[PDB]
Amino acid sequence: MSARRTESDIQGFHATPEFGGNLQKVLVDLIELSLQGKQAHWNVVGSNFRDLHLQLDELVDFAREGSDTIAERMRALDAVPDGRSDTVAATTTLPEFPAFERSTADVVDLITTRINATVDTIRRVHDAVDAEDPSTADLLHGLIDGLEKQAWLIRSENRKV
Amino acid sequence: SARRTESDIQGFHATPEFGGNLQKVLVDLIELSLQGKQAHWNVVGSNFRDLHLQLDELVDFAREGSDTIAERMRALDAVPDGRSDTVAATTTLPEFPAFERSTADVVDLITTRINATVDTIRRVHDAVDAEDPSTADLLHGLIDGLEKQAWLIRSENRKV
Amino acid sequence: MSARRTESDIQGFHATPEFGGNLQKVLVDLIELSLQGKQAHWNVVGSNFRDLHLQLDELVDFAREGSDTIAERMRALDAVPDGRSDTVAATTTLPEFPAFERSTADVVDLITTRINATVDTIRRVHDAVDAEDPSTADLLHGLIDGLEKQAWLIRSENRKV
Amino acid sequence: SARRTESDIQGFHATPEFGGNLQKVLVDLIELSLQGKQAHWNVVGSNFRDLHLQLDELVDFAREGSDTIAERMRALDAVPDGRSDTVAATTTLPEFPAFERSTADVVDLITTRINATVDTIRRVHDAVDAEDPSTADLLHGLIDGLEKQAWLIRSENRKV
Amino acid sequence: SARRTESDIQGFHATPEFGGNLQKVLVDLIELSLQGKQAHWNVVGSNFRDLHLQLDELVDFAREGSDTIAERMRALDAVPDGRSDTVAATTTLPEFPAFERSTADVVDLITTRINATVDTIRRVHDAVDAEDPSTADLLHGLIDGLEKQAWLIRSENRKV
Amino acid sequence: MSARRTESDIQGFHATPEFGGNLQKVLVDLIELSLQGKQAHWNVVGSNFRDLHLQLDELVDFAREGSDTIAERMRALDAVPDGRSDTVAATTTLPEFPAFERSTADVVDLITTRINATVDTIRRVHDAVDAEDPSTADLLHGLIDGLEKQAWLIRSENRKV
Amino acid sequence: MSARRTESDIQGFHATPEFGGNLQKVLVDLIELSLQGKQAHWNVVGSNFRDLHLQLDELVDFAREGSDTIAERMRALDAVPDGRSDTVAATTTLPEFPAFERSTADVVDLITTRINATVDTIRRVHDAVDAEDPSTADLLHGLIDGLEKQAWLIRSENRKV
Amino acid sequence: MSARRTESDIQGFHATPEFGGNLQKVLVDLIELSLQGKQAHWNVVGSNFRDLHLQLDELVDFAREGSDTIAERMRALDAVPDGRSDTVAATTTLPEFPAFERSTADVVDLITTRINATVDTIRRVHDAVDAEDPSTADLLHGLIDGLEKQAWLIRSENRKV
Amino acid sequence: SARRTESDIQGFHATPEFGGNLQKVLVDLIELSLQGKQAHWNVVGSNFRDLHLQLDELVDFAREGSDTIAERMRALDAVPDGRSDTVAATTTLPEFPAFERSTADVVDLITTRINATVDTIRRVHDAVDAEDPSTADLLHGLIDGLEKQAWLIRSENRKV
Amino acid sequence: SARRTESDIQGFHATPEFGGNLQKVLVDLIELSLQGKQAHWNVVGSNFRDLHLQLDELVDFAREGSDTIAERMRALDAVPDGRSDTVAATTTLPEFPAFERSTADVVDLITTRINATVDTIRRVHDAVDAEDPSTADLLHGLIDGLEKQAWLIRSENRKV
Amino acid sequence: SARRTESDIQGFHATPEFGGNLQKVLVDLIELSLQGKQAHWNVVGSNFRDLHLQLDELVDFAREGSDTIAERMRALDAVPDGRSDTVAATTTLPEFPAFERSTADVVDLITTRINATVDTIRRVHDAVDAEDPSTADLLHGLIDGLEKQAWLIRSENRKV
Amino acid sequence: MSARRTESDIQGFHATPEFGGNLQKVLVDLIELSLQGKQAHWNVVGSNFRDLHLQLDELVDFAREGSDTIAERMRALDAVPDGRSDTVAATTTLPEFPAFERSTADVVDLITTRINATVDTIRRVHDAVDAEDPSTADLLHGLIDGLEKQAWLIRSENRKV
Ligand SMILES: [Cl-]
Ligand SMILES: [Cl-]
Ligand SMILES: [Cl-]
Ligand SMILES: [Cl-]
Ligand SMILES: [Fe+2]
Ligand SMILES: [Fe+2]
Ligand SMILES: [Fe+2]
Ligand SMILES: [Fe+2]
Ligand SMILES: [Fe+2]
Ligand SMILES: [Fe+2]
Ligand SMILES: [Fe+2]
Ligand SMILES: [Fe+2]
Ligand SMILES: [Fe+2]
Ligand SMILES: [Fe+2]
Ligand SMILES: [Fe+2]
Ligand SMILES: [Fe+3]
Ligand SMILES: [Fe+3]
Ligand SMILES: [Fe+3]
Ligand SMILES: [Fe+3]
Ligand SMILES: [Fe+3]
Ligand SMILES: [Fe+3]
Ligand SMILES: [Fe+3]
Ligand SMILES: [Fe+3]
Ligand SMILES: [Fe+3]
Ligand SMILES: [Fe+3]
Ligand SMILES: [Fe+3]
Ligand SMILES: [Fe+3]
Ligand SMILES: [Mg+2]
Ligand SMILES: [Mg+2]
Ligand SMILES: [Mg+2]
Ligand SMILES: [Mg+2]
Repeated sequence: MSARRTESDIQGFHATPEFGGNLQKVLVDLIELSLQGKQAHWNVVGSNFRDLHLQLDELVDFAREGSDTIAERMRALDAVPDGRSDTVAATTTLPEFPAFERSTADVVDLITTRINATVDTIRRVHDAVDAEDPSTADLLHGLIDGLEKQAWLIRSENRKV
Repeated sequence: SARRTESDIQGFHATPEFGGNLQKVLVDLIELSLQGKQAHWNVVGSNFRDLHLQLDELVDFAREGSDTIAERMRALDAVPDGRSDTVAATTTLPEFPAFERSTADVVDLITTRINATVDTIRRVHDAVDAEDPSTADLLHGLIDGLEKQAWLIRSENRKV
Repeated sequence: MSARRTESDIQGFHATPEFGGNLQKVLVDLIELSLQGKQAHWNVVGSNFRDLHLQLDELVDFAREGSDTIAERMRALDAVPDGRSDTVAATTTLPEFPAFERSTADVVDLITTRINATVDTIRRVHDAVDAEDPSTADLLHGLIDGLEKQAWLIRSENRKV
Repeated sequence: SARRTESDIQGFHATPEFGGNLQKVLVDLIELSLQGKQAHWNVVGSNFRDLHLQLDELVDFAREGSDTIAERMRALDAVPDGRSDTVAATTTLPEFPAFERSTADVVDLITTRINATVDTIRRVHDAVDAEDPSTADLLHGLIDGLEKQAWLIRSENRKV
Repeated sequence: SARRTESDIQGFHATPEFGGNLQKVLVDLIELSLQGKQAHWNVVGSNFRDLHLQLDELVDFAREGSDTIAERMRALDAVPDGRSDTVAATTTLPEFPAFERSTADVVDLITTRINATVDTIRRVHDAVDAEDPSTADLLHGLIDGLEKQAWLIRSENRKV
Repeated sequence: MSARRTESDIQGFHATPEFGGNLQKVLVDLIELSLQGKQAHWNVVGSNFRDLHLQLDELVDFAREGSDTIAERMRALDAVPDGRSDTVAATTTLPEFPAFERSTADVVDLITTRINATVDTIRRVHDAVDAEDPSTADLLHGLIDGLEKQAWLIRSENRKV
Repeated sequence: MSARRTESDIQGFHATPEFGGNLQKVLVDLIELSLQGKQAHWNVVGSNFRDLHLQLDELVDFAREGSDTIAERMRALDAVPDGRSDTVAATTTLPEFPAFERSTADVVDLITTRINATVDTIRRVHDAVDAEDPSTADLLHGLIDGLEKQAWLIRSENRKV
Repeated sequence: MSARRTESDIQGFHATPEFGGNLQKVLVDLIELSLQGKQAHWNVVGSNFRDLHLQLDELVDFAREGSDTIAERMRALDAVPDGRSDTVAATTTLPEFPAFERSTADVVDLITTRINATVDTIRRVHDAVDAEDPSTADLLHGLIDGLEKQAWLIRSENRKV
Repeated sequence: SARRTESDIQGFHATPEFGGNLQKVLVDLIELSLQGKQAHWNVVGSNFRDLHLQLDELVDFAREGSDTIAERMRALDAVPDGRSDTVAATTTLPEFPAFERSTADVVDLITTRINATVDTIRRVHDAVDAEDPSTADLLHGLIDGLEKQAWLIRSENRKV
Repeated sequence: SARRTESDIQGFHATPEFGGNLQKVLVDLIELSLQGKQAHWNVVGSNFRDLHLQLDELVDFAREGSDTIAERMRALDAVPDGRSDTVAATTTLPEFPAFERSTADVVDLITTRINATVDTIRRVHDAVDAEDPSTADLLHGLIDGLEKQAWLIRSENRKV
Repeated sequence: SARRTESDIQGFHATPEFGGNLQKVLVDLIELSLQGKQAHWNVVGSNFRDLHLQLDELVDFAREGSDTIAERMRALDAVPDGRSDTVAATTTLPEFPAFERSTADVVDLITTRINATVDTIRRVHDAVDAEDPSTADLLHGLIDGLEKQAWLIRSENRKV
Repeated sequence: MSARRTESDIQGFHATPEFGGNLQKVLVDLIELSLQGKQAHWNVVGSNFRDLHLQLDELVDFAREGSDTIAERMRALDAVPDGRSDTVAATTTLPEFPAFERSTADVVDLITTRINATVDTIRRVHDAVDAEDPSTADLLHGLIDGLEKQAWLIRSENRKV
């Protein structure tokens, strides 16, 4: 038992209220993006429908895994996520997705904007998150990388060169 | 030759009432999935792991359910609305509470909200079936799957 | 603004005693079919042994999945299944499978008859089940379809010209 | 004690009218698969690849469907006929044109062919359902899957 | 040159006593599977899900086991009897009770049923081993797997 | 320094009308074989039903993969396949499959004959195809090999002693 | 404090020459069975061809896995296997498989006899093997079990009523 | 060869003795945690046994992959791990796991404490590791994230709310 | 005994001309794969996703192709050279341009470069076949696969 | 009815001697796995990769082995102790050295330590078999697997 | 209308000379597999594991090959003979030596055995190709795969 | 819409020309390494050929995935990769791989050097990349970690202790 600690209770790392708040911000925008992505997935029509229909689902898959990652990271650090519809609608920074069928060209522009809004939130909280807990900042890097890839894969459709 | 002569054969299109009925089912499935994840993350206490896991299975089912309904709407020329504001403003499910909740409370809460979701589907069933029996089969799969989830979750709290 | 319900306790659909009894009838015949299917699977000998040996196992798989589906549907609807050996033996409508080895030709006829009997139970309770709960009748349709396919695949061995 | 004592119990036999109704579904599903492959090979132009791929998924679904219907016929002791001459002579689908066809034309052509196939299933539905509800459920699966394919394909040409 | 020259070489035949010993194992394995499913459906209460799941794993093991024993009988030209009437009439397992049962009760009941099944295998072991060591190895696999299941289930009720 | 070609447009290999017609002949017989294979698969009854039922589906799988290979090879070489039902019926060299149920023994003989006919078409066009395009003849070799294996696996049911 | 052994060289279990010879006897019969199994698999014709064709390949798979197990067990215990064609032919106890095509019925009887012979070798050496090394006898039990199952699945074709 | 280096030997990044020491600290606590996790996995009894039994194995899987990651990172950086039992026992910071059967409630508290001790070690060395080699700090972030998730999944069992 | 008596049986070795012919194929396959990735990354515009995806499939095929040829060279005692300087200095493919390129331009560019690669293989085919028919079969697989890729890519730009 | 009447049928429980014998096997398997990983990480020199890989396969086998034994102890009401202090203080294996070691030295070292582990199992075998033949079968699997590992590792150092 | 009207159309029959040519390939492929396993078991020394593993891949390939050839014979109504006595009596491969052999010796021995097997295939190639080009393609696959194995194995002994 | 942004176009993060240049440097060395790895894979001969042959392919797999990661990260950040053969040859920092067959000992030393050169490039640009975009630095950490592991796995072959 030469280097063994003799403490009965050893407590875990606990997130500050600011840290908890910062992850909550990322969480709602990821959930909103997932909901908007599905709306777009269902209602997109027109030229190159199928590619967009499929890509939007991949976006949703990524944003859903992201939300679970962030929420469970909060839980791990003794913070409490709120992913409820009312909270998401009232607190998301994403511009509202429009109703009804939308052209593929419209959907490309709309969804690129909403991905970029989500990335902006993560980028905005990054430094404060990193200063408190570098391990969580690494989860943010995964999200930034994955989402910016989605934006490129989606926006390239509308690029005229 | 029995070949038809038309160059533009149109498909079955749903009435506004039918589309509205599927929209009702859609928002409650989306709401259930969001509440399911909330519960999944925030449940604590005796038998946490089983409940944490079962709730993810519920969410998986409700998400594929929502996709099925929304895409059935699209197939029949209806237009789904699964946006957060719409879901919040039009869902019939009792609001799930914020914060950590005990496994026993989560069992009771989620069972109620699953039953609320099944109730929506059962309420619209006959009107859906009358117009399009094929869509009612999709509703049957939902009723079956969700009622199975209700049983698997609620049994935790049963007395004898 | 809000369409949210306000009850703290919302109850699930509860099957009538009659409905429960009807599903119980299906259950015992499916279990009996599974047990007879294995008996036949072990004890068949003669011309085209292997095919029947293999097909019988597929029948047993389907009947076992079937019994679990029915029993769990009962549980979902607050009914209580009884799949115990004594109950199955005492209440199954299937003719007893004979003892010892049986020829491929005999097993074909015997098992086809027992599938037909199992399906007849499902068809007999169908309308009463459908009237109370259309979602359960759909599970019955899957059973009817899957079992009648098994009957075709098995019986065709003995069909001539 | 509840055991039935007859040595041979007969199964459910389809009437010949039922058999003929499923035969109508079968030939159109087969025709659709053959037309689907024709389109899959010969489609050219803007968004070729998506169409090429989606057409194969349609064919996969129609082939599984024709197997399902033919085997259901056999299960009920009806006898299917999926031979080329019969399919050509009795299909209700408009003929697919020869040669390379643009993606836009293929979209419209195949949507029409799918809609014709669904129409056949919808036309026989009630007579099939009246004799055998379990078979009608298979028809529901086909209606659901084909109408989904129609939506996935036609959306390419939709202007909003 | 070392080749045997007889046209038919006979295989190893089990004595009827050996066959009867394996028959004893078979009925108890089948009874256990049927009781296992009964418990799996009807268990309710604290830690429902773990028990529900573990009971299915037990049933899987007992079903594979009964197949192994019945097929070993056939390999040695014995003839198994796994029919409902025979199983009910000849199983050594205490009857499983009807109705919903609490998780605590199910734990104790099933542990007893597993232990009865293992006892049968242990009881016939030496007579089986004396005639055919290869069959005794299958019995060892069953003893090992069932006693593992007994430990996994009973641990739920263990107070320390 | 550099071996780079400087043309901005380099054309692909274009099949002659004769070559296209030869592959078209293969195509229709493969599709016809697939259709007859399914007919036999559904409608075979009698001794050893299951084996033939199963083997026929493997034949259909191979013939379907075959037809796609040939049709796509045509497309690659700027030829245009015709796999429509009317064309297949009007131009196939296979004897018509008879209607209604057929015995296992009859199905064995019938299907073996139709595979033999399909292979004969491929063998008949082989040398002309090989002369123009050796790479396409290799695809023909795969078809010949795979189909003659199917013929062996099917026909051996009826071969005595 | 410490129960650690202090030898720098600890030797493994070394089989006696007799033990090695006993496993060699098993080995040659397993290889011979594999070779005869393939011969039968290629050359069987007649009623229920496909089932026997398929089952024979499963037998060959088991016998091949068996020969590798035995040969490697020999190697583990510092014995040296001989699986060369000349040795197998010169020392196998199996009756020779006859040449050319054989009927399904004949193949059933022939192969059953050869499995019985293979198992008899294993049963003959069993007690001597078990006495020296119980762990090796367990591998023998797996072989006996798996081969006698093959014999049942094959022979049952010819068993009447 | 315009930007090509012309050096025969190009050496890799080598860890300082301090860095090597820091990774060694993480290594022994990960190994100790794996050994304690297995002890808990085997000996846990009581209410919710199965969930805990299963979760503890997932913990062990993660801690074992972690130890291999750390040890091989050491090797990559020309450092030498010591994962031997004596070294692990003499140098681990984890409180000793108690002997005998332990209740699920006890195991939850015990294992949460030991996970937290392991995380503390990683958190303690993090800044020094990051200052020398950011790529290795990222491996530490994976470990922190994964272990703190395990702690949350385990400790939630004992939480009374 | 028909057993051969030699202790050192040597294998087939390729002529310098043969090795040089396979080297020609090798550099064009490597170049195609590098250009394929360049296009995959830098393509933009209408139907980006389909082209992005198809180009990766082309690259996959060309990379396995290059490995096949280089390893066939090794089997026959030839020595491949797939180094960047060698590929750049000896490839027959027109250089792929830098920077972003439209999907329409990428279709035309990549089709030309696939055709250039096929041309190399077709040019060396007869000399390869004359020496070693087994290697010509590998060439046939390449011609078939690449010409399929050309068709799948170029069809995007087709008019009617 | 042959049904047993007992409500509480107990399972087979091991003697203290038996539990102690399995404990002996357990600590040597755990020690072998720790030494296996040490060797896996620290081996260098000629044929490094093969040895690195084989040692992981050894570790995999020893870890599943330790779990099998410890869980067999639990099934029979024995209590394993796999803690680091216990393993270090009670293992019979010669200590594996620290630091980098050549492949040739690693081969010799690991072979010795595998043989030490097999020796433990062989030493306790008869006493285990006498009490519980089913557990001896688990020991046979261990002896077989580890002796296979010894052969695969040691053959590297063999002379002719 | 283009339908042939004969009731039985005969398939392609191999001449007996063709059959005998494939028989030559078959026995050498079988001999190679048996020698491959002999080597796989008995190889010892430096780089044991790589050789042990590579020899099994060779055996896998040769076994698939012998099946391919024997089944091609059957497809064309030739009748294979793969019996031990026939293989020993008619194989052209030099006998594999008894006992343990060093990795260096095994490398050289097996390379020779592979080269002998390839020589047989190359020797019959033109006669096989003249009668049936499709069979020659199978021979090409064998030549390609075996010569790859020869390169992978012999490279171990190559000094540069 | 309480926190919702009301902007039509929200732009993504764009890499500076320096950042783009820095990723381009990493890209060419990863591509060069993949090409050299394959050259080595094909042409390596001598003692322990197979292990090296196999390890070199794993290296190539990793370097190819790396190049795609870097290139697509550039695309995501509105930078434009150049992976063309001429560019790679003219701008790589890796010493040229020699022609012809090379001994396993030679290949080990050669490839270790070239991996180390590639790692050096990534390490050289790391701080500038991290300062501008921490999410991209994390991708570099993956590359450093993965490549240094390959170097250790390859170089250990030549280590004499
Ligand atoms: Cl679980
Ligand atoms: Cl089968
Ligand atoms: Cl796609
Ligand atoms: Cl390897
Ligand atoms: Fe960082
Ligand atoms: Fe209905
Ligand atoms: Fe229905
Ligand atoms: Fe349904
Ligand atoms: Fe060829
Ligand atoms: Fe080929
Ligand atoms: Fe044993
Ligand atoms: Fe065993
Ligand atoms: Fe990371
Ligand atoms: Fe050729
Ligand atoms: Fe024993
Ligand atoms: Fe989760
Ligand atoms: Fe969807
Ligand atoms: Fe269940
Ligand atoms: Fe079918
Ligand atoms: Fe079975
Ligand atoms: Fe296709
Ligand atoms: Fe082996
Ligand atoms: Fe490792
Ligand atoms: Fe390679
Ligand atoms: Fe375990
Ligand atoms: Fe075969
Ligand atoms: Fe990519
Ligand atoms: Mg597209
Ligand atoms: Mg639980
Ligand atoms: Mg059969
Ligand atoms: Mg090696």
